[PDB]
Amino acid sequence: EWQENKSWNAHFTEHKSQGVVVLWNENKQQGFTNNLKRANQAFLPASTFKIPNSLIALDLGVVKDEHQVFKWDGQTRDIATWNRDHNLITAMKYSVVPVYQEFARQIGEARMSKMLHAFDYGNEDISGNVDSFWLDGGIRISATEQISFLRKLYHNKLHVSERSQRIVKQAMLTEANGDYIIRAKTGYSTRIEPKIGWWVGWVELDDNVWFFAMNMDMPTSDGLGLRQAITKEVLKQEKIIP
Ligand SMILES: CS(=O)(=O)Nc1ccc(-c2cccc(C(=O)O)c2)cc1
Repeated sequence: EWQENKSWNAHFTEHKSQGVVVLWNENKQQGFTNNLKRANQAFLPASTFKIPNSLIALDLGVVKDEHQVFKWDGQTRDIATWNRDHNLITAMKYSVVPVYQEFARQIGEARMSKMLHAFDYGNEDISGNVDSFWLDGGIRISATEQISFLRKLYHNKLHVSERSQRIVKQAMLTEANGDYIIRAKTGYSTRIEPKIGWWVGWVELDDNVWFFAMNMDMPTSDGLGLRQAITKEVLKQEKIIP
């Protein structure tokens, strides 16, 4: 069921980094990773939490649809793309934390906790501040656990409406061409050691789906582009994308 392929480590070491890629072949129900241990180590989800957060916000009516505009609060932040109005699509695209912090406040601790348990999401522990627990609270999730959650979302099996799941998968759209579609979400965890980057999602092919979840050491923001680059090198090596 699970196979370890340490040859992928070359893709990390060549960039003087360390991390894990986890792949799941949906048709064959087989998983692949370069590091079985790290594949099952639990990290802060950081902005990958915008997937479950979006689902919950939509299903509870906190977010009406993917067109609703969340006005900039007028507080100048250091990420320029955050200092503007957003909808669900652009808020996902630019990882607009303050928009999702307000979602969490409106969801509230009780419903957030109840929903993460229904999702079987990570350690399901929202201890910490309701508007930041996915950044510096007690919640943790592994790369293999990200896959399990994403597979439920792909199949509309999470305990929210089909509509909520379709909208979030639309908002997860990252890349599409004649060969594949990638739906995914990046993450960047800095408040609790070790600092890491995430990229989780899936690759849709004509006749199969490959789920993926990777995290990697991220001592500075200079390496953030390696999250996608390393994942794609693994995908290319396994002949999943040209
Ligand atoms: C480059 S910089 O401007 O020096 N600092 C900086 C840049 C980007 C981010 C960020 C925030 C949320 C999510 C993500 C993500 O990639 O998923 C990235 C944080 C700090």
